Amino acid sequence: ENLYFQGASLTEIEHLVQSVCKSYRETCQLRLEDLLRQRSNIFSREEVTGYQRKSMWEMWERCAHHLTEAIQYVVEFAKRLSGFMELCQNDQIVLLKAGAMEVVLVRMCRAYNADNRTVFFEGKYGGMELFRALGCSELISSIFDFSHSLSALHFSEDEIALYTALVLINAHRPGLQEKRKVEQLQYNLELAFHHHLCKTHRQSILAKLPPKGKLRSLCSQHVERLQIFQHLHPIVVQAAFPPLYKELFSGG
Amino acid sequence: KHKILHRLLQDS
Ligand SMILES: CC(=O)N1Cc2cc(S(C)(=O)=O)ccc2[C@@H]1C(=O)Nc1ccc(C(O)(C(F)(F)F)C(F)(F)F)cc1
Ligand code: NA
Repeated sequence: ENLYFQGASLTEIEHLVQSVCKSYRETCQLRLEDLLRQRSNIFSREEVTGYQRKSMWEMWERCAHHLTEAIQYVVEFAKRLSGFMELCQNDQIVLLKAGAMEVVLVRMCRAYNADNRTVFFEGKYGGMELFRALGCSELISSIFDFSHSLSALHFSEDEIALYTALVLINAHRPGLQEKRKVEQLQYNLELAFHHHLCKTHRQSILAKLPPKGKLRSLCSQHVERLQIFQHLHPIVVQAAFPPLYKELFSGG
Repeated sequence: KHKILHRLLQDS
């Protein structure tokens, strides 16, 4: 079914590095240079007040739409990753349901400016106060703290590519039917990531990567806050939340 | 009962 479901040679691992980085480049959503250039475009006090005056439901709908757009690029990244399309449909869906949001949270560090603690949102950069109408300040604070931590690593785009491929191809996800196939693909992607780090004298970032429990806790908090919002505005979720968002986070 | 994932996966 795929070369990377068995033992891969050093030459095949070098091919895997190139292939992952290419798949990431073609699905990164926004170019890094385009995000860095826009750092000087910052929401004014008046604009921040405008976002804070939005209703909780309108802010939740807007943020769910933006997360769904980011998730669609991650689905395409997964489809282009060596071996992913050769997994059975059950497993492709298990990996995407568990890992798409984790990949989005990692990619988000590219849009976060640690100099002023702001994130790109709807054309400009804003602090966590921009999202106060959501009524989930712990979750926003946790996401900003996470982005701040990854921003201190100074990830290159190729490092984000290799790291997010591994975030997705995780053989420990519950529900996997072909667990051994996923383990071998994960082993080869782990060699590709570690080979690239070795070659670029960046192996010191491995001990600094966040624990898997950290990405899990953020995803769990997101689902918990969505459940709370859904109890308050069930018809908003039913009528105006994106279908893909509901499939991933509310079971339909 | 939203099932967009299988559609995105199957679309080539
Ligand atoms: C159009 C827009 O606004 N984009 C394009 C784009 C692309 C990248 S990229 C992968 O190309 O780097 C990164 C960020 C963004 C930014 C965006 O979507 N920002 C955003 C979205 C949601 C949330 C939160 O839902 C919360 F709650 F803060 F609103 C949360 F929780 F995720 F943080 C935050 C920031
Ligand atoms: Na950053």
